[PDB]
Amino acid sequence: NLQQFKNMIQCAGTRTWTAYINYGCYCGKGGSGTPVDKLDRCCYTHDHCYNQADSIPGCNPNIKTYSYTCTQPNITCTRTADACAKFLCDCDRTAAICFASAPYNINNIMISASNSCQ
Amino acid sequence: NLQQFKNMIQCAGTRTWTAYINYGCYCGKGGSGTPVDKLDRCCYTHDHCYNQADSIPGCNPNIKTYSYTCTQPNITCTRTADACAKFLCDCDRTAAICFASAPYNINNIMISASNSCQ
Amino acid sequence: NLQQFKNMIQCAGTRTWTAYINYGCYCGKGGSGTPVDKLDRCCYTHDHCYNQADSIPGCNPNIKTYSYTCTQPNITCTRTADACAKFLCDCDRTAAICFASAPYNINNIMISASNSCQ
Repeated sequence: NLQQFKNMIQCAGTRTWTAYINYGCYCGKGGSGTPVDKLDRCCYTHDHCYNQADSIPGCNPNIKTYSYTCTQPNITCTRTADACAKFLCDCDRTAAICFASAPYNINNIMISASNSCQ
Repeated sequence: NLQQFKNMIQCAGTRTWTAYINYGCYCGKGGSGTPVDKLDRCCYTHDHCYNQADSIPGCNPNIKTYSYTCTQPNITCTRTADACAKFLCDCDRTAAICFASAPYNINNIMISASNSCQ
Repeated sequence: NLQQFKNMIQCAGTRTWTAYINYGCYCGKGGSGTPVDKLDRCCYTHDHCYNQADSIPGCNPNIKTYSYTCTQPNITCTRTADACAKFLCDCDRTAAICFASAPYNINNIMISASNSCQ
């Protein structure tokens, strides 16, 4: 669930989800070219993870509500039996954590239409 | 199995399992508050891993014996078919390795009853 | 399969597959003793991964063709339904990445018959 992903982002990081709305070539809806940096790389992975989520029966990355807990700054995906829930929570936990450890290059905000994402 | 987690600890790390019995808010039985450091986080994760293991048919974190090998300092989980054995060996390997890479803040030994695990 | 692992290496790293053909105690066929360094550990792990892959029905590490994409330097395993394909692509992607982040100690090329791999 996207609303759970948004909360996981501020759980694990200092920056919120809005910070990543327009970053690099892959953070946001869509992606072209090669990821410009580690952060963009994070979004690249998460992006493929969601894509893959569809391959799971009754699994929609945006709809699916899973189980998780946040112990600022720790995220725990508690689902075991529900494979779709488990898979999806992992994608998001991965991204949130990746987003936090990665540096934020403001130099790479709004480069989408540049020769950077060709 | 717990005796296996113990050996994994000294396999991958320098410090033995006794070193962690009294660390931070989550190393050892129970756990409350925010983990104080990376090591305590390691214990926090491992702790939730065991809890998640119960959700596996015929799976008890303490008595379940799996297959693993130690080529000090390397740990290899051999189980593939046995989902419980596999899951558990992984929990432990994750922790044993995490413990090894994590710094040991002696300042964080015996703080469980302090305002830090509040 | 092996041709896909070879290409994954060039994808994720600077050095190609031939670079590791003769490295440490585990890179290349066989392997005995303690991995001498980070990179060697990589091969050690990957090697155990291929071994474990045989425990999957209709799964041969060298023959199995999986689905993956490379966006230098990024690798994505796209398999979800095909457990064997998925497992194997992971082994390789893991190795390719481990190989790229690990330092290359030319001092550890051709030491297989020395006292170091005992």
